[PDB]
Amino acid sequence: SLSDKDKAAVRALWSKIGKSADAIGNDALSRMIVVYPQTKTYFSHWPDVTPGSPHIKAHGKKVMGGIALAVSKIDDLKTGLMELSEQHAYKLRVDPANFKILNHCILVVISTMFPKEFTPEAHVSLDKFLSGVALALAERYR
Amino acid sequence: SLSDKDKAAVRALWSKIGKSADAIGNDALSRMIVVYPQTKTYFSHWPDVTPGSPHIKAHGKKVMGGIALAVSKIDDLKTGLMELSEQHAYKLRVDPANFKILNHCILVVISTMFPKEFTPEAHVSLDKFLSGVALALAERYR
Amino acid sequence: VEWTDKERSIISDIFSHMDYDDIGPKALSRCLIVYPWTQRHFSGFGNLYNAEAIIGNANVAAHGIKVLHGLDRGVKNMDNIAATYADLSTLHSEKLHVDPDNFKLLSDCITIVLAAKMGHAFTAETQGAFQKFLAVVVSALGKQYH
Amino acid sequence: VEWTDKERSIISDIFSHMDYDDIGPKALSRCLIVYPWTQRHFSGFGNLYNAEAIIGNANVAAHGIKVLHGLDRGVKNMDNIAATYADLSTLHSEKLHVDPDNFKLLSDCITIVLAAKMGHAFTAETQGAFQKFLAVVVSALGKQYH
Ligand code: HEM
Ligand code: HEM
Ligand code: HEM
Ligand code: HEM
Repeated sequence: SLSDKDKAAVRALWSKIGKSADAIGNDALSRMIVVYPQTKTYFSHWPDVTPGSPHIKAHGKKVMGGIALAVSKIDDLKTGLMELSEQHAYKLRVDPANFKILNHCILVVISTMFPKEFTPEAHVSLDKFLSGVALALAERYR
Repeated sequence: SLSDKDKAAVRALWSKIGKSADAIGNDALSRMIVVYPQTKTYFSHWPDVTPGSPHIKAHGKKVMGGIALAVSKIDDLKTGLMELSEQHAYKLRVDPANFKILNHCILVVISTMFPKEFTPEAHVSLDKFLSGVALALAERYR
Repeated sequence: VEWTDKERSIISDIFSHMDYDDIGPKALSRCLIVYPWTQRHFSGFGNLYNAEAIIGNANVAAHGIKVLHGLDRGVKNMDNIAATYADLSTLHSEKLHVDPDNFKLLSDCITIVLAAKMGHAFTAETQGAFQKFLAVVVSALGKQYH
Repeated sequence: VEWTDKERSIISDIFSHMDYDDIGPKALSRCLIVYPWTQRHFSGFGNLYNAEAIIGNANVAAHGIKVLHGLDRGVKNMDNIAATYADLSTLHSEKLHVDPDNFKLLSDCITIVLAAKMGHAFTAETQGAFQKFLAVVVSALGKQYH
């Protein structure tokens, strides 16, 4: 659960890097199937499931904005994300265990981009939120 | 979030099975430490780390009473077990990934002793439960 | 991987009494309920929308036995499970596409089932050696995910 | 495990440039802080409830240098890791009562702090080899655990 501190902490950093929210996702989405090339199972219908390609990069945007929507509705990611929950749970039935991996590559990519803003303090807060974003996604899975 | 139905299912199950909680608790830790020896780190205070030791059974009891209280607080798991969060996090400094471990365990023990009660239906809605249980307990960590 | 002898009797034993047509359907059917994302592939098996429509799916019955037997070889190839499962893995990876996290989720459904069938016979002991065999197959099961 | 040359080189590169004196302290600092339960064995290194307490503590900085430098040995013993760390594994297990999962937590934080160090040179492929390493080594620190 994200305290207040957190909301601020998070929110107050989204501020900084929201402009790079596009590029951040194509890079996090790339580091996902490089180091963890078994998450490529869901993407297997994309001829170019390879680092920073048309699909992978284009998708990058509609996942980071997905992280945008979340960051806004942080006070209620379950209500705010519920539509995604249908999406990943009743459509592209994505094993929840994979969201951790993605987060993981989203922290790393933001470090390598904003090594000064992404502090430990914005680490624990961002981390909590990320887990936050995962559970909501796993709202209607089962 | 526990569905209304999940709530009703956790309550049934612990109706038929709360009878024998200490037996469960005991066989549960017994299994955690023997099948996950990376957990004896927290029980190091003791000499007594024998599967079914005396010190290991009082604690079994100690461990399900919190369960019993979880069912009793199944509307708010966060709030309800706040105290138990305080001990584990900062007194005990229990790595939270050890929650998922005693949970598969309690569910294995639960499966040994009550095969008729543990339907898949009972099984699912109780996984959903202790997982939130596990998450309620990570509240005071950071 | 290493392997005690008592890991070998218990494991060997566990396939002597194991009801294959009992627990087989009882564990995949149990997989797709506690972890319904696992129905991601079996989509052609028929009706699976609600719980007993899964316990009421004969195909999962069938296949669940398949699965069960699929750990046969491993019992034979204990010191060569990966080399032995290499092509199973590769199949589930390139043809099937199954997310390898699910492998590990069926195991806990196989475990658990056996657990109510053996009752006071599925000791810590046996759970230890039982898990410490499925957690090797799965591995191998994943080893060819490139 | 089995390494390719690129993975050989990559761990050659990274570890040759490592400013252990920065990264070292930090990666323990950020882990203490983002993973407070790992402050189980650092308690008497001073007070640690605050950001400034940790980052500004020398019993951790100079401690994070140990750990990092402990990585040294694996880069040179590139195929003997498990063998090599079995005294690091036995120690941390039967001498300090550490939770092996805490290895990957710290490993993890070693990648965030390093990745903030290296930035774009640190591609996915770069990440891949470094987390392979720590994974390899981490499995080597969790062996003596019984
Ligand atoms: C941070 C966590 C995640 C967020 C915010 C997220 C969000 C989204 C969004 C917004 C879409 C919409 C696609 C569209 O508009 O066409 C989508 C699709 C998708 N998601 Fe994710 N997702 C997350 C994690 C994952 C993970 C971990 C996987 C599997 C490894 C995954 C698999 C997919 C797939 C396969 C699609 C289909 C996109 C396409 O076909 O173009 N998602 N996700
Ligand atoms: C599964 C959910 C759990 C519940 C409901 C639970 C509940 C409790 C309760 C009620 C106590 C009593 C505190 C006291 O007055 O001594 C306790 C203590 C303790 N718990 Fe937990 N616990 C859980 C999981 C765990 C796990 C997985 C571990 C180990 C990884 C753990 C480690 C401990 C330790 C070390 C103590 C103190 C025992 C002593 O020092 O004598 N707990 N727990
Ligand atoms: C203990 C691990 C597993 C074993 C022993 C196993 C066994 C098998 C075997 C022997 C086959 C037949 C393939 C062939 O020879 O053509 C099969 C097929 C298949 N498996 Fe697995 N499996 C395992 C894990 C999984 C899991 C966890 C899933 C789902 C998440 C899965 C999904 C499938 C699917 C969709 C098929 C296709 C059926 C067919 O073409 O016959 N497998 N499995
Ligand atoms: C990447 C994984 C790790 C490596 C390579 C590593 C390596 C080392 C090394 C080389 C030492 C020096 C021995 C000494 O000072 O006596 C050490 C000591 C120690 N480490 Fe680790 N370590 C790791 C993870 C951890 C973790 C996760 C913790 C706890 C959260 C931890 C806690 C300690 C403690 C308490 C000492 C003993 C210091 C003393 O006796 O004064 N280490 N470690």
